[PDB]
Amino acid sequence: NPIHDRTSDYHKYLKVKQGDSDLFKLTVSDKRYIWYNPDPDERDSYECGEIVSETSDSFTFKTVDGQDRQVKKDDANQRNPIKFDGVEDMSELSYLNEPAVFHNLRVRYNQDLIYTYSGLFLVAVNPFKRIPIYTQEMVDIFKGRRRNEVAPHIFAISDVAYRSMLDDRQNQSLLITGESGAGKTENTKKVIQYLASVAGRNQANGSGVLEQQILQANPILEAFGNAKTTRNNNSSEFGKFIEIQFNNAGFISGASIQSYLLEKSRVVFQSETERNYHIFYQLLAGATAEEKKALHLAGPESFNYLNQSGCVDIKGVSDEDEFKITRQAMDIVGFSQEEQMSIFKIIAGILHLGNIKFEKGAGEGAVLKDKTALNAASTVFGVNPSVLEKALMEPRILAGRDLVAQHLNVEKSSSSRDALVKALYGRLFLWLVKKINNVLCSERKAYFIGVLDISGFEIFKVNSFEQLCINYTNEKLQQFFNHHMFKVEQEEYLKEKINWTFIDFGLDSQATIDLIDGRQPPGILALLDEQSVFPNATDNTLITKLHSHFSKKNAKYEEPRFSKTEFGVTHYAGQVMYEIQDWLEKNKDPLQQDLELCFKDSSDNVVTKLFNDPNIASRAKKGANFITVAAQYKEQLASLMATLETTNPHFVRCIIPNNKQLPAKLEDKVVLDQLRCNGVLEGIRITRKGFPNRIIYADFVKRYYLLAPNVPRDAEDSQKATDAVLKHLNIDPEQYRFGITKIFFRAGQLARIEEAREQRLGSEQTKSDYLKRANELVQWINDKQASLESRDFGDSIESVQSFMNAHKEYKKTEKPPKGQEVSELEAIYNSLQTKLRLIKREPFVAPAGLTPNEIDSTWSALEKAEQEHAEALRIELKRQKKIAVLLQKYNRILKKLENWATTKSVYLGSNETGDSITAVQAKLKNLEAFDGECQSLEGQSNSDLLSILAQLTELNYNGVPELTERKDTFFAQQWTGVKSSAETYKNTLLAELERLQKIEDLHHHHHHH
Amino acid sequence: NPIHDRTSDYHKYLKVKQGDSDLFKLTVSDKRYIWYNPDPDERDSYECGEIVSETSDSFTFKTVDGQDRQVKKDDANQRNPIKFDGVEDMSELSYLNEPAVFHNLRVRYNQDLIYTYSGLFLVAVNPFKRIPIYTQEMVDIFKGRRRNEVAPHIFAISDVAYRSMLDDRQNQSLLITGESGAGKTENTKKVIQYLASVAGRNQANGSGVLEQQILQANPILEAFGNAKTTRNNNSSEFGKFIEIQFNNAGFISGASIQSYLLEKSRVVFQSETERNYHIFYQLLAGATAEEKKALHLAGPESFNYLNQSGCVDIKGVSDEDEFKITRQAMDIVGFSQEEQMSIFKIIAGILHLGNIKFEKGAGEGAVLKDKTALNAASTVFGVNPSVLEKALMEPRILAGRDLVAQHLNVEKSSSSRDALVKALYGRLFLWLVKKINNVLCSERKAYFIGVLDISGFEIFKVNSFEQLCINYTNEKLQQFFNHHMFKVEQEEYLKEKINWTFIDFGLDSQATIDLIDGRQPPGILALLDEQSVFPNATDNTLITKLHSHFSKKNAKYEEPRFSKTEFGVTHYAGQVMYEIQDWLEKNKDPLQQDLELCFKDSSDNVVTKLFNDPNIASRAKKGANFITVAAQYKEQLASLMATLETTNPHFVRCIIPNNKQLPAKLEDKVVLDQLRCNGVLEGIRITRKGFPNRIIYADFVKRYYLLAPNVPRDAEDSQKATDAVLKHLNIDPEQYRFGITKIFFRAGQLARIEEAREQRLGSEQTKSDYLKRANELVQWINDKQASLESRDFGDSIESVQSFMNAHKEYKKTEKPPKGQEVSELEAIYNSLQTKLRLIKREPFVAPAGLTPNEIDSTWSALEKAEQEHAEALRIELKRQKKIAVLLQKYNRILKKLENWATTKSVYLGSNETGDSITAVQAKLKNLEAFDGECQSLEGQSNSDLLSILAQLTELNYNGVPELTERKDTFFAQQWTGVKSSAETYKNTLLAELERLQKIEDLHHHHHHH
Ligand SMILES: Nc1ncnc2c1ncn2[C@@H]1O[C@H](COP(=O)(O)OP(=O)(O)O)[C@@H](O)[C@H]1O
Ligand SMILES: [Mg+2]
Ligand SMILES: [Mg+2]
Repeated sequence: NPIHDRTSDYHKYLKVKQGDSDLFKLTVSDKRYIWYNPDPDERDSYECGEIVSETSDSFTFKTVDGQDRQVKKDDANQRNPIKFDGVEDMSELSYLNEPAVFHNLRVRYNQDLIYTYSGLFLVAVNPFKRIPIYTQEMVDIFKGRRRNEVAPHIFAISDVAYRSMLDDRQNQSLLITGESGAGKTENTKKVIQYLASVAGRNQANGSGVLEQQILQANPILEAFGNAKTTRNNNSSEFGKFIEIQFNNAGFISGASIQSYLLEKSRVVFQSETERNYHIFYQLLAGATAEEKKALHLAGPESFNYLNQSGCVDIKGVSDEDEFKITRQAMDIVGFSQEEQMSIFKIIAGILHLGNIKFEKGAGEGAVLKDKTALNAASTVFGVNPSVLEKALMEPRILAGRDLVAQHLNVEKSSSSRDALVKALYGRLFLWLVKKINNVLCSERKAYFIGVLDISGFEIFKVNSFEQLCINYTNEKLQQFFNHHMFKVEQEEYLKEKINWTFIDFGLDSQATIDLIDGRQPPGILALLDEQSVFPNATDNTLITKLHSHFSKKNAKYEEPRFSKTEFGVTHYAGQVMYEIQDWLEKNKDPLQQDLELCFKDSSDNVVTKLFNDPNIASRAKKGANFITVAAQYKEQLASLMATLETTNPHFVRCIIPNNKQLPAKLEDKVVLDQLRCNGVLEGIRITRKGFPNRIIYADFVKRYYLLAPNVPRDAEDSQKATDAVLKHLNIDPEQYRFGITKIFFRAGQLARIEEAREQRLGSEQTKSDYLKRANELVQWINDKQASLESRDFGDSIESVQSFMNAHKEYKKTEKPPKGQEVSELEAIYNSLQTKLRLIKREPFVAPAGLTPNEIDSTWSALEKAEQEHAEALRIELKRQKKIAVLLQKYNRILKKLENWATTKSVYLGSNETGDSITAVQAKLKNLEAFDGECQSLEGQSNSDLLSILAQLTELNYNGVPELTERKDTFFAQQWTGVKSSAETYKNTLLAELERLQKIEDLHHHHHHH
Repeated sequence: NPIHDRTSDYHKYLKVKQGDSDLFKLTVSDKRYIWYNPDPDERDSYECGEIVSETSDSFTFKTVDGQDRQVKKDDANQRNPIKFDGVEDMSELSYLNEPAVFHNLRVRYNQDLIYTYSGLFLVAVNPFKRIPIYTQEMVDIFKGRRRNEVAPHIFAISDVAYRSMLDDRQNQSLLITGESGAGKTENTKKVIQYLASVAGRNQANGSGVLEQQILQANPILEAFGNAKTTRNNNSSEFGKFIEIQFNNAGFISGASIQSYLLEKSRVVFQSETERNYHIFYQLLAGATAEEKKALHLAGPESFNYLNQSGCVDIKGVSDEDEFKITRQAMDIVGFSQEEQMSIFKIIAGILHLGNIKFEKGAGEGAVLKDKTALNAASTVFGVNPSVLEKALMEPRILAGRDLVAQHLNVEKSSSSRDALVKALYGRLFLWLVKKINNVLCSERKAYFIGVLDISGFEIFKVNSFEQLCINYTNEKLQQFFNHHMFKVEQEEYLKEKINWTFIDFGLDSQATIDLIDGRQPPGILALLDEQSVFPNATDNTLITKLHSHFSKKNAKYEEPRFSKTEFGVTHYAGQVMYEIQDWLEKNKDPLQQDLELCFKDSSDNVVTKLFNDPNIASRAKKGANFITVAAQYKEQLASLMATLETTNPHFVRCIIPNNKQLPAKLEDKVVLDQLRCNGVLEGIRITRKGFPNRIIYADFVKRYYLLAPNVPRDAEDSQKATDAVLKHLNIDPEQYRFGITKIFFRAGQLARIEEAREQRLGSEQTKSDYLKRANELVQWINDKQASLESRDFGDSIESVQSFMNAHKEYKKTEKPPKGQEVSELEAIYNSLQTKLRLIKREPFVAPAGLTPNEIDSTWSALEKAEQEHAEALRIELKRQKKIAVLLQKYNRILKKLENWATTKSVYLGSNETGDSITAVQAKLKNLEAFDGECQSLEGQSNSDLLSILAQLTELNYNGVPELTERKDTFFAQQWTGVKSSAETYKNTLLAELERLQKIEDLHHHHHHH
């Protein structure tokens, strides 16, 4: 059950990658967008702009670029809310418009999700690269699962088809259409792969080989009906309706194949760059030396029918390999070696017949001055070259009741040949289908599931008769789908008992169908049949009859105002201009009776059977002039339609992402056009009209319960819980209906409800972010103010200035950003308060100080603290400076006395030279001039030192102590040391005067002696 | 014998479309053309023109309009004469020009002849289409044949080399070089195909196993070493040297292989349009569903290494078919099933590593959010995703002396991963190779022929290190060639005994070689090895070092003025600018050691060998250091040149016809360039120096005998005959040299001679056209004259007048033409004489009658007959109308008479009022007045007419008798009528009177009564 496991490959390749979260907080954006085209030029180009504002009935938006535009709500293409991105079914989109539909497709495509539903439709966009979603594991995941129980997938459509066959005992059909290269044939194989798998009986020697034969039939038909073209390297050049037959118990019992419009013209002509049918290249490449010589085979390089396109290989294909694969298929299906060799002989013959050169000769008739080709053809075909040569250039025409030989010229003889080839090829292809059916088809069958694999409407620059046939066929399928849609859609409205009925519908295709295949009056196909049987008549006598029958007489017809070879009918997908050129002959598909007679006698089993069995060599039977081509097709389609009408249909629409076969390249012009012609968009325009969104009450409540007062997500009465929400959101009661199991919504209503939920959660996310930002801001202010209220500033002149320098910094750098925030939060606050006003919710009541008013006051306070901090600094610089002048003075005074305490230390400590009372004592008159100055130099200095100290003290200068000490230490030291020194100078210089008074009088005692 | 049978395949596919008459019938034109540049713009584009008239200094030629340009005879490029077109060997051309060499190559390529010789070279142009020349029948044609015995072919070179081996007991080598997609690999396959046919042990017990393997090794290497590029869908991204080993007897006994410069960068990156190596695509496409969910495989575009170019497929190739072929081939060679899954797991891992997405981490380093890839990679590789995650993002460096892990920024995280991938790829390839060599190689080999499949000189927009390795290699090889060419050239002159000395021309091949691999002084590689091991050395540091070592010094080196990151070296093929970016990293080729450890401990058998076996994981350790990539290469090239110099070599040059991989489009610009670089044009420049053209004597005479008087096609003495032709044509004996077996000529000489053969044949033809036109002319002139001289111009005016108008027409229609012819045959005769003088032979002398001078006279005579003719006509019309007037006069006369007689015949037939003798005899007088005039008319008239008859007889009017009779009748018819008739009237009047006067007489008797 990998269905439930985000890691399984089923989730990896078939489910939209989610962020694995169910709760909330997943939506961080809730804006409303609108899809618009910048330049009204490119209608398919789209941009989405944010809805700026809206009026009573008209939005106004901001183009992704700049300028604003306005549109009336009526034409507005609103973008669906993000939850709708990637929905598995377009029907789940609330806003149902073209760019919306395309957007969802893009979203899924960029994730490699290629299958998506759209109502009854399974849309499948070609990925142009292999994606691993077709493994056996994937197959097993889809068994018995229901359409809405698993992701979109070709396998899901197949299983539902199968279960319905069983559970309803009714036939089913898978109608797969779309452009060339869109992926029809690949999905068609997948459908059959799935069926062979879940309903094929195992072994038992012969019961399980059947499943092998069915699957192997396609390889065969593909080789002969497929070719490389500018649009597809493996283009299908024929319609195909496979029918898988089942028995009562539900097991595969057989299958039959139906072929349509095989483009035979490709066998003789290829547009540059294309290739002929695959077998041609497969044979010339895979053949063996014997086979090559026996068939006179050469190389592509040497065959007209194979060497005019300048292309003989295909990207990634080995024609050698293919041949073997094709041979193997024929083996399993039961083709005998005889038959195969006969088949490859015809392919060989056709090649040679194209190498027959018809030159002009004497008589301006037609000659064949060479036989190589002719002989080679004849040899493999099994017919004498003489008759063939005759039947080619001189066919025997019947003039009355007697036949006489004619002589075609060159170009008329060439065509005759071209027609034998086209005839030979068409009949061989039919033989194969017939042969295959003989082995696989069971005459009696309980039920069957058919798969129609054919192109949708074709509209080239030149549309011929082949084009009218296919567009006619799609007119019928489209009508068949319109009838089924309105059927299945009405049964939905009854099941749920919703009283609603359509009144629009989409103008039927009946009128156009008739303009083409009408009886009375005669349609385009009737006339062409009439105009192609009346003797002398050409293309120009045909269109003329058409103009006169329809121009200005039928609304679906048109006679071009600038051409007389074309005419146009208005099909579902738009008007197509058909070129009348060659229609008469195309509807006649002519082959010389002589050529039939010739090959009618071929010695080959298969060849002779191609010209003898009327069920293959001729059309129906009128009783004179066999049914025409157009008449034959009309009959086949009539048959196909009658079969489909006895089945329960399933529609798969294939889309090509671009015209360059590129992966990862979804182009809007290309996609949108396809969606405007395949019915997908017409389908949405129709259902959009009623109640397109249907949700099962419980699922509704599980998601929107929180929009109503007290309902639980798992409310026990879902229907009543749903009414609660609808009422509370005051939704317009006309916008919905209470179905039996689901709640119905008109277009846009669901989106509006989903927007409400986004607005809600957005409302709370904003509320949340604001609180976080409001706090982070208040906090920042509280912290800065704290810092600014401090008064440290430290203590020097450079210290305070570094703080003044910081404050200038925080005002230029930090303040501004914090200021923006204040006014930005106020903006947010008011927006939220207003948003909450609508949204029908309680007003916002913020915490203590997170109101825009309180944040304003809180900010005014920080501004007031910023100033007081500023004033505090200037005043502290004043002080700090004063302190520096007083400190300088102090230091100076001491640096003074200190120096004097050394200068005068050289005075006291420095004596004289000479003993007596002249050079000794008669000098100490200076000492009295000394201690007279060093008694004032103290009384004046210490007086200043103190006066300075008191001041510093008055400036609460915490540094006074160490000052007063350095001072006190000085005086009680250096100063006294030298102050006392003056003793050993006044006492020692009066002591040596003892020996100048005592030893002085020994020479004074001579005046007595 | 296919060789001599103008209807066999050999002659249809390998021989120019010849003829069967060596006699005289193939050279109708004798005009000498020249090769010029229509627009001086393109140097390699040419146009041929006619030679006006040379001078004893230069030429003069007419373009393809009337732009007669003149060119220095010593500069001109003459076009060889038709006989040289298609020669199997370029050296047989006389005029050796570039446009001349190209023309020959083109004449042959246009007939699908892709092989041509040029000296020792075998030139092979890619045909881009299949040509039936490689079948076993073709193979058989070459056994024991000499290069000159059969047509040019890759098979001839192969056999010659194989004979030389067995004959000389000497090893051989075939060197195949050329641009990408030139066809090097295809021809290498042929050489081997062929060697297996002539030397493979037929097919004994298990003998036909070795060769079965030697062949199977290719699919293997090509699967891992080839890829689709803009130039080749199967480009070999590596060079190789195959060695086919044979025993004593010539039996193949083994094979060895060697790879060179495998471009590892491709595994992680590819340009728009290109693909990664083939296996990546083969695996994803050919893996069985189990293998797919064992290696975690997915589609091509799901892998980064595979979805960056936009291309995932190849024309005509099926990656699943190829994968099967690769596996199948691996079995034949020996890879056990185990090994094979090991190889695919590594290929798978590399792919997975590519998806590991690194992204900006929580900080600045890198982190890995999604672990899917990483885990997948680890799973197949067999390693702990735990350590793998660390080794990639947090590698342990050895900073200091410890192991301090790191954290690389997202950018450097991816590089390391890109480094691991490349290391992983290079080692696997190198491993596959050794494994193949284990099975095929044998140390006991009697001899060997080695085939070198490698690219030629590369010169791209941006050239890097790899380009240098390749251009250096081609420097050696081109020097190896020149040594072998000099050696062989003197051999031809010595034998044959011609005294001639050539130069050695190799004086700068060493100059370029040394500038690159030089040691002292150090060459670019020496400075890169050094710089590569200098701390902090950067790319811009190496470019600067390179500049101060060679810029403005070594004449082969060059410093661009604009680019700072580029530098240029002059190679053999031209200046090559090399970008320095990344060289230091390339030469070092690092790989985080932690990433070595993580894998060293791999659980996988193969992975282990790749990281543990030093023979694979390492370049080679000198112990003290490792060998740089440059050194490693240097030694491998050395080993190769070593082997190649122990062999007799054969050189093949592949050329690509254009840059669009299309057939039938040989383009001058493209081809010439290659011829100019691969050494072919050079060789021709040198070969042009001595004596290029050398013809066998008897062969020369057999063709140019007619040039020398009386020399027979045969001659017992071919030399004397040759001389008699050279002397007679007067030729400078410095322009040739008598060899012993053949005669040698200098460039341009054999052509001049052939131009003389042309001119004689032309003369002879002119001389024939002349007579055919002269004889016809005179025979015509002669007849008009005999015509004009006739004088029978009929009889009335009309007759003569018609001849006058006929003479008028003649002079305006039939004459002018014959006039020019007269004067044009003169010019032809004059010119013819001038020419006959230069060819050196007898002057022309026309038969009696024919010749300008005699023709003039014959025409003068006609011019006279014309004038005498007109005069005769003039004088005859005079006589004719002169006769007309007389004829009129004559008739008028007879008319009067007739109409008169008729009137006087009525009168003579009635007598109604003659009743009176008076009225009657009076009426008889009127009858006498009648006989009066009737007489004077019968006389005058007959006299007039008679005078007219005499006048006519003077004009020789032969119609006289016829006129007379007419006359003599009247006067015996009508005239004698009236005359007699007159009497009837008279004989009645006479009577009615006579028989009345009788009454009147007897009645007159009334006189009495
Ligand atoms: N589902 C797919 N997965 C991979 N390739 C696809 C798928 N569908 C289509 N393609 C590609 O488109 C090509 C055309 O598809 P096809 O079915 O042939 O187109 P149609 O049938 O409409 O003409 C394929 O052959 C293939 O290359
Ligand atoms: Mg199809
Ligand atoms: Mg190659």
